Amino acid sequence: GRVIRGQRKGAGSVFRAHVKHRKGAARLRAVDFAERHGYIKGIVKDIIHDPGRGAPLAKVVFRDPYRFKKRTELFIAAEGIHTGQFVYCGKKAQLNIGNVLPVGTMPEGTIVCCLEEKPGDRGKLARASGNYATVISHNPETKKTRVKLPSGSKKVISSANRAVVGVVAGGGRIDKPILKAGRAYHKYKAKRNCWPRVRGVAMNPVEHPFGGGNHQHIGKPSTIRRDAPAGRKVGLIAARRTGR
Amino acid sequence: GMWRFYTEDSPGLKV
RNA sequence: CGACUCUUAGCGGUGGAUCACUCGGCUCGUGCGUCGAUGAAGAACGCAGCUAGCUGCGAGAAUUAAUGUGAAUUGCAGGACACAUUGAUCAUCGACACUUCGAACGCACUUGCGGCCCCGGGUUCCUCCCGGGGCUACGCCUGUCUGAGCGUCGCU
RNA sequence: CACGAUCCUUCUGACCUUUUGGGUUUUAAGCAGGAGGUGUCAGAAAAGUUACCACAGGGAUAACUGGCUUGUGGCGGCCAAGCGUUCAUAGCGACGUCGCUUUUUGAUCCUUCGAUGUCGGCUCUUCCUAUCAUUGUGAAGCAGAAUUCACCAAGCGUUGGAUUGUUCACCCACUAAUAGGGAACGUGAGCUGGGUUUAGACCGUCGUGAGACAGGUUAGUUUUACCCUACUGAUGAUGUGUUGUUGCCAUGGUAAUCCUGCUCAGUACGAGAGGAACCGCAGGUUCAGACAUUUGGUGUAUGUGCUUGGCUGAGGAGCCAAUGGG
RNA sequence: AAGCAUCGCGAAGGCCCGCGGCGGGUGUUGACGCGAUGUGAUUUCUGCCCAGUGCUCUGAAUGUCAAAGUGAAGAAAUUCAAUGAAGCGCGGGUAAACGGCGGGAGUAACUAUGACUCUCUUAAGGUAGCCAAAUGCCUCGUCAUCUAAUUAGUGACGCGCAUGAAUGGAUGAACGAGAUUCCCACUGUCCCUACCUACUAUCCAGCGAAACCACAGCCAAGGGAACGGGCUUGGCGGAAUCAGCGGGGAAAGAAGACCCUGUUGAGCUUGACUCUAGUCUGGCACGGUGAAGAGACAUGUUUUUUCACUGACCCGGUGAGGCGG
RNA sequence: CCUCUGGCAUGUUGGAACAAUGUAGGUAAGGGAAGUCGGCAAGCCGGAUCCGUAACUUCGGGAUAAGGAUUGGCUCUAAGG
RNA sequence: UGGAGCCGCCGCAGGUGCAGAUCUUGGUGGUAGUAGCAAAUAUUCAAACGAGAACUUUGAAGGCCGAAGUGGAGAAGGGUUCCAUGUGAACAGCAGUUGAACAUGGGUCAGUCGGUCCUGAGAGAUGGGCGAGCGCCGUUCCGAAGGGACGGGCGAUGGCCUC
RNA sequence: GGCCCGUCUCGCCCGCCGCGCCGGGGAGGUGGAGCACGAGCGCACGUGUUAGGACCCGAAAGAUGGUGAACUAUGCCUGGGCAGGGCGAAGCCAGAGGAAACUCUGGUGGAGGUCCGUAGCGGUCCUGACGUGCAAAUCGGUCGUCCGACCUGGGUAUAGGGGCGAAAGACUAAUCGAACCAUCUAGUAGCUGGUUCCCUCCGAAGUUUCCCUCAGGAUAGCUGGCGCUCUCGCACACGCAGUUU
RNA sequence: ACCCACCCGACCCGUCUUGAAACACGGACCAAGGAGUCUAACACGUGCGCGAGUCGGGGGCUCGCACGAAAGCCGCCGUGG
RNA sequence: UAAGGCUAAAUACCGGCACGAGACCGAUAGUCAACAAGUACCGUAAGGGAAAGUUGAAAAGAACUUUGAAGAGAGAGUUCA
RNA sequence: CGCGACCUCAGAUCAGACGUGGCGACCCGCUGAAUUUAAGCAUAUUAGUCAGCGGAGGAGAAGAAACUAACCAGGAUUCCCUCAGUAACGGCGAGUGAACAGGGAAGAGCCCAGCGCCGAAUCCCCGCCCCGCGGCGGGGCGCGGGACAUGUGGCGUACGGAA
Ligand SMILES: [Mg+2]
Ligand SMILES: [Mg+2]
Ligand SMILES: [Mg+2]
Ligand SMILES: [Mg+2]
Ligand SMILES: [Mg+2]
Ligand SMILES: [Mg+2]
Ligand SMILES: [Mg+2]
Ligand SMILES: [Mg+2]
Ligand SMILES: [Mg+2]
Ligand SMILES: [Mg+2]
Ligand SMILES: [Mg+2]
Ligand SMILES: [Mg+2]
Ligand SMILES: [Mg+2]
Ligand SMILES: [Mg+2]
Ligand SMILES: [Mg+2]
Ligand SMILES: [Mg+2]
Ligand SMILES: [Mg+2]
Ligand SMILES: [Mg+2]
Ligand SMILES: [Mg+2]
Ligand SMILES: [Mg+2]
Ligand SMILES: [Mg+2]
Ligand SMILES: [Mg+2]
Ligand SMILES: [Mg+2]
Ligand SMILES: [Mg+2]
Ligand SMILES: [Mg+2]
Ligand SMILES: [Mg+2]
Ligand SMILES: [Mg+2]
Ligand SMILES: [Mg+2]
Ligand SMILES: [Mg+2]
Ligand SMILES: [Mg+2]
Ligand SMILES: [Mg+2]
Ligand SMILES: [Mg+2]
Ligand SMILES: [Mg+2]
Ligand SMILES: [Mg+2]
Ligand SMILES: [Mg+2]
Ligand SMILES: [Mg+2]
Ligand SMILES: [Mg+2]
Ligand SMILES: [Mg+2]
Ligand SMILES: [Mg+2]
Ligand SMILES: [Mg+2]
Ligand SMILES: [Mg+2]
Ligand SMILES: [Mg+2]
Ligand SMILES: [Mg+2]
Ligand SMILES: [Mg+2]
Ligand SMILES: [Mg+2]
Ligand SMILES: [Mg+2]
Ligand SMILES: [Mg+2]
Ligand SMILES: [Mg+2]
Ligand SMILES: [Mg+2]
Ligand SMILES: [Mg+2]
Ligand SMILES: [Mg+2]
Ligand SMILES: [Mg+2]
Ligand SMILES: [Mg+2]
Ligand SMILES: [Mg+2]
Ligand SMILES: [Mg+2]
Ligand SMILES: [Mg+2]
Ligand SMILES: [Mg+2]
Ligand SMILES: [Mg+2]
Ligand SMILES: [Mg+2]
Ligand SMILES: [Mg+2]
Ligand SMILES: [Mg+2]
Ligand SMILES: [Mg+2]
Ligand SMILES: [Mg+2]
Ligand SMILES: [Mg+2]
Ligand SMILES: [Mg+2]
Ligand SMILES: [Mg+2]
Ligand SMILES: [Mg+2]
Ligand SMILES: [Mg+2]
Ligand SMILES: [Mg+2]
Ligand SMILES: [Mg+2]
Ligand SMILES: [Mg+2]
Ligand SMILES: [Mg+2]
Ligand SMILES: [Mg+2]
Ligand SMILES: [Mg+2]
Ligand SMILES: [Mg+2]
Ligand SMILES: [Mg+2]
Ligand SMILES: [Mg+2]
Ligand SMILES: [Mg+2]
Ligand SMILES: [Mg+2]
Ligand SMILES: [Mg+2]
Ligand SMILES: [Mg+2]
Ligand SMILES: [Mg+2]
Ligand SMILES: [Mg+2]
Ligand SMILES: [Mg+2]
Ligand SMILES: [Mg+2]
Ligand SMILES: [Mg+2]
Ligand SMILES: [Mg+2]
Ligand SMILES: [Mg+2]
Ligand SMILES: [Mg+2]
Ligand SMILES: [Mg+2]
Repeated sequence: GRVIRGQRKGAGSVFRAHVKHRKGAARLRAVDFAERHGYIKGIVKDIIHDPGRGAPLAKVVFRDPYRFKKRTELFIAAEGIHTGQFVYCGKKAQLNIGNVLPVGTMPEGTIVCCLEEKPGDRGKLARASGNYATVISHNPETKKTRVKLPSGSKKVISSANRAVVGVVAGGGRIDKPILKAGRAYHKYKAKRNCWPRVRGVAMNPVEHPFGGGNHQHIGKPSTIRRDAPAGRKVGLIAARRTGR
Repeated sequence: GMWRFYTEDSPGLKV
């Protein structure tokens, strides 16, 4: 019968992200002669809170090296950053915390965050709240490097691509219980319309494959193909193993 | 015309 | 017989059938076969001595001019006119005119903001200020001017 | 009796026809006979569910009532083998048999599907008798007491509660007795809505599932009378010349009920245990018809005090607070 | 709903929109995230079953498997051959995936039950718990308790028609316009009704509707489409009205929601029949350069394998700001 | 709940009665849920001060638990800047 | 009665005959002078006007709303309902001397109160892309997307070409 | 009996520019909507049967293209709103005890999807009023909540097999298990209902076989109408029967 | 034919139905409207014309059509059916 | 003789302008519309969508008297009525 | 590091033109159902039909054979009669369904590219004069611009054409 919640999310409208009070996209600096060859220094003017983001950001002010002009950036704050700190960045950047250098330079066992997945992308992996990647090992020829992400996957990467040293700030956020529904409500009110979530079993059988029945049961296996048309693809999508 | 009975009243109900 | 009720008739009411009319339709046929940036169709707002509606018209607004016609128009006024005079009234319509939206065109739809040329007050080009006029849509064609390119060459 | 049309397919058959401007050869199409099947067998290619439901209709068809029927249920005879210490028949009654009843349930499908409101309870009237009690009596295996059996008989009665939606059931208690039934399984414009029997939900079982369940659970709108009649009361009506009076009475209706105590009497009767009755007297129950002297209830005589908050400057006199409160 | 627990996804990605786009939402995001499910605070637990249906993992070792391409004979349409992707099959994993979780016999020096033993059988055979519960047919189960009396309530029992573990089991303070049961108090709920007040109803002035209506309107019985206002046979019948009343008009209402028929439908479902967006795979096309080599056939051809390259094509960044020599 | 400022004419009419049924309010002897499916409905309770407070509990609660006492008027006293 | 057209015969032609269709449109009954004009405590006395007063107005008294108002001002919506004078046909479910009715006239004055300007969520042209197509997508993305400014120079005119 | 065309069976002869896998006949069966001295064509009227809106009125549906979020659902932007009490969380102070650890006592403090309770928001029970209403869902009392997943104005977003849904198949302008508006559309109906003047004559059937047939058709039967061919009461009859012999 | 009396007879129509006065449905009353049509195709019957033919269309020739969008005629008279 | 192009005529015509006619309809008919009709009115909007003709030849449309607050009457008069 | 050709591309309120919307009976191009019929239904049918979008004209479209035929042959298109409810299609069911010939209405035929020849022999726009001017045209005259050899004009196009 109906289009199920899930399918409607793609259309946007009501399920678009709430983004008025968000401070900006949380990127690294753009590459340039300075970053590519030496190091550009910039100070941390303030640390901020960004709605719908666990991590804190940092307003970091550089000087544009072509026009007399003080550019500014929004880094994801590595934990241990403070205001009135200097943040150095580039190839000849030193290996301390809050210091974006190319993964290639930094040694094995180096902890990083806001890691560029591709060179020049301005910081894509491991940038949540208490998260970090680890540089495993370099392959000098091929100019490539191996990195262990937060998920536990070990991804290969161009030595060129950069990442900030140290973990992300605002760690352990998920340790505190929420307790109140309201405290959940307020969390997702800063993000998007995704919260008080009705179980498919409760729904009639027009608004969910699991719906209907004189008992709240599923009635078909809750695992499912991922060669599955959007509508059925519900429950445990291509679940390799399902249990505890 | 006059209202008479509600829709779910169905006056002479003999199920 | 008394009142009431019923029936029938007379007259009267209620109601608007029937009949009789018909500046309306419906159908068939004939001829022509024409809209619009030179601003259409449509919409809006206006316009009469007294006029609300319909119709008619556009700030020249129940119409101007012209031509034909030849004494009205008429609900009441008032008037005109010498109806032996371009001359009332109608008709025709070739000249003139035609508010604002609208393809809708300076940009916006508040009826709001503008730019650029010329003119009058205002100055004595002092720019202001006010008023008036004329331009200021997109697309595309032919040409025109100014240009761009480590596009292809030449001469220096 | 042991079997199958069109269309399609397949095979077989002839020096066969056509395969299109002509000719050769493949191919295809024809013609004629078999075979491949339609068992819903004169021959569609086809799974559920709906309580979220809809439409056209149907009393050609169910779920009430009411009809017929009466198997089944209930009630009642005949016969008499037995029981009854003895004795078929006081009271019973086998094996058989004949009936009635429509307060059981079935059969049935006549009536109603442009709808006859679907269980119970409450309330109220009336009718029946197949009589529990009470009146009058016949019987006994009736000494008395208690008693069953039968007759006239439906006048009068036939209750209060615990559980349950219940009908039904059971138990407590009282009683004279706690008999049984009918009236559209009396009675929803009388109520109620606890239950069945929409929609929400829960559980179990069943179903892959949607969903199902005379399986359990909880939540869930009960409309209209002012018409006619009926009944209740209320004015009136024709007659008698008019009016009043005091009256008669046709017809309708109708009412009383049952119990206890005392006495008879510890008497009859009885071995005793136990244990009556008639006439009297004193009272009570249920019902009926009145009434307010008394007791009680009401009370806005807004009667008279008392009191809260406020308001007429205060006193006094009052008012307001949907009847200020008492 | 927090809490718990699963699942997918490292971005040319997961999930999803869109008729289409170098389209879009999540995403101003990056696993302490986004997406998809279940269960439902805490406490305490969460047994066994991978046989079935799902999901998933691997894959020349391999059954089948299409179009193209390759060979074959044929005059050609062609037929035949080999070749062979996903998917099925084959083989593992998975139950906080859908779900599922037994039946006989005999046995203890009174009897009874049966610790014990014997079989037959499954993928195991219901573990911990819990119970005649909102789940128990029989059923008003039995025993206790609560009452003078209890198909009710509570506590036990368990044989459980048909309880049971995130289809969550067992618990549980606080809370609940939630479902029951009893007690205290309180009461017109009742015995059993009464009186009082206001607004109505009532009568008048003024004003003034509607539904409904074949004709109408007293009964008994009869017969009748098997319950009559009318018909038959009886009883009977007296103008015009008022306030009431709910017996009857099988009163009004709405072309029965029930039930059945119709070759009438819709909503939903799936192992119905027929399709389809999407998705997965294979072919041809845009599609190039060089290197190496390798088989297969033949005595050059085809198949190409792997490794580079960059010029198409794609992606990212930037105010295209220092690129390679 | 009563009042001033300000605002109204009792909500589309009046009059006369004071029957039954109603709608909305009250009160009831003795009993006290015997009523009913069921305490439905109404009634009890209620404010403050002072005492006093159980089971159970996630130790927070439960809790206004429950159960008691007092409360006016007047005339003083003491204590707080 | 009515006041202008109409008929017989022979042929032809039809939108040719009504009691029903819960028929269609219009009209009228009985019901019926009936149901009814019962939510939110409340009225009374005098005078005035007037044909006429339960209801208008004035005065007096008694009442209510009781500053979370039945008071005083706005928003949206209405659109002349505002104010005055006059009318008593209709309407205002009795009445009316009254009214938001009807008929005549009147009435809204801003540099400062608001629109107007800004951006918000969003909407939406161009470039580009898609699209059989009306178009759609898209809003910074596959753009040669700035027409402005200062200072200098050179030219031209307009001016006591001085400045 | 005969003839023609198909078809079979059997048989014996003819023909010539081309003698042949040529052509032509015969006899006897058997298929044909055939011939056997023609009856059609045109026009008109009637009845019947169809195809069409098709006697009239009637669905539930289906499709195409548009209008709506002024109600309500949810997101976003910007504004506004929420007496008086109770309980008394962390933090802090003092004092007392403790040898230390720290503990007690009295305060202060004002936490909370905390309690009562107004406005606001809601809508439990009376199964109260009303039920041709004040009202196409209102009124009274009684209730739930009242600093938060709180209430609310304006703006803006999402549109019909679509939206939105703390999930009731709820809501989407009194409409929702698929909105409204117009068209396709006079949709189809084996089923309800209706179907208009007079007289005259005749006058049925509910059975047959077949049918996705059993509320319907087909086919026989039963009816009517039109006729024709003959017959003879015109002293001059053959045939037939719901009999009997 | 208007009214009234009396005796006898006599239930309300329409409709589906085996069966309706029905406790079956539709119907308060009156007016006007209101449902077997037209086209095509077939069939049989009947009337008329011609008859191994028949035919008329379609076209053409004759008029501005008053009556005419008729009527008449055509080696088209028969391409053709 | 394809992969390029132009071309009058007979043919179509429920819109338009301007005419003509009818075995049509005759105000519940005929167009929704004989009339101030796509009007009034309704709906947020798409959209829906009415009713409604007739004095008489001529206004000669009732001067005047009188009752009444008036509406309404009674006489008088106009008209063939 | 200039200046100059061209090529490809920009910008102009540059000079002068055109297109945009409406109407929609008829016409051309797409798009395209489902009621419905089949007594069910899915192919079929309804139907290349309604709705949707686009573009016209007084008509449009079509049109001068890559045609019919198989004859002793006809000879663009369109229209009417006929072919014909035929050949054919089709759960070969329901249903659908043309064409050629024949007779009429009308009647009309042509032009390029190419291949070639001819001093680009051609075109557009400027500017001055004479006429003409309410459908911007003729004639003349300008070392006045441009278009054009990446091809303009005359001859010529299958019926043959050129010399
Ligand atoms: Mg649900
Ligand atoms: Mg589904
Ligand atoms: Mg299951
Ligand atoms: Mg050939
Ligand atoms: Mg259900
Ligand atoms: Mg059921
Ligand atoms: Mg129905
Ligand atoms: Mg029956
Ligand atoms: Mg029965
Ligand atoms: Mg014996
Ligand atoms: Mg009844
Ligand atoms: Mg007896
Ligand atoms: Mg009963
Ligand atoms: Mg009754
Ligand atoms: Mg009732
Ligand atoms: Mg109930
Ligand atoms: Mg239910
Ligand atoms: Mg009354
Ligand atoms: Mg005093
Ligand atoms: Mg799970
Ligand atoms: Mg488990
Ligand atoms: Mg498995
Ligand atoms: Mg166990
Ligand atoms: Mg009890
Ligand atoms: Mg128990
Ligand atoms: Mg289980
Ligand atoms: Mg379970
Ligand atoms: Mg009757
Ligand atoms: Mg009654
Ligand atoms: Mg009824
Ligand atoms: Mg019906
Ligand atoms: Mg059938
Ligand atoms: Mg269906
Ligand atoms: Mg549907
Ligand atoms: Mg299948
Ligand atoms: Mg009052
Ligand atoms: Mg009053
Ligand atoms: Mg009022
Ligand atoms: Mg009492
Ligand atoms: Mg009782
Ligand atoms: Mg009781
Ligand atoms: Mg209560
Ligand atoms: Mg407690
Ligand atoms: Mg006349
Ligand atoms: Mg006619
Ligand atoms: Mg009639
Ligand atoms: Mg009255
Ligand atoms: Mg008050
Ligand atoms: Mg005011
Ligand atoms: Mg106010
Ligand atoms: Mg006023
Ligand atoms: Mg009035
Ligand atoms: Mg026939
Ligand atoms: Mg017909
Ligand atoms: Mg219809
Ligand atoms: Mg369909
Ligand atoms: Mg109620
Ligand atoms: Mg009532
Ligand atoms: Mg009222
Ligand atoms: Mg449901
Ligand atoms: Mg019809
Ligand atoms: Mg049938
Ligand atoms: Mg029938
Ligand atoms: Mg009848
Ligand atoms: Mg009957
Ligand atoms: Mg019927
Ligand atoms: Mg009726
Ligand atoms: Mg008629
Ligand atoms: Mg004939
Ligand atoms: Mg052409
Ligand atoms: Mg009319
Ligand atoms: Mg009329
Ligand atoms: Mg009309
Ligand atoms: Mg008339
Ligand atoms: Mg009329
Ligand atoms: Mg008239
Ligand atoms: Mg008339
Ligand atoms: Mg006359
Ligand atoms: Mg155009
Ligand atoms: Mg069909
Ligand atoms: Mg059918
Ligand atoms: Mg069908
Ligand atoms: Mg077709
Ligand atoms: Mg169309
Ligand atoms: Mg043309
Ligand atoms: Mg050509
Ligand atoms: Mg031809
Ligand atoms: Mg023919
Ligand atoms: Mg076709
Ligand atoms: Mg040339």
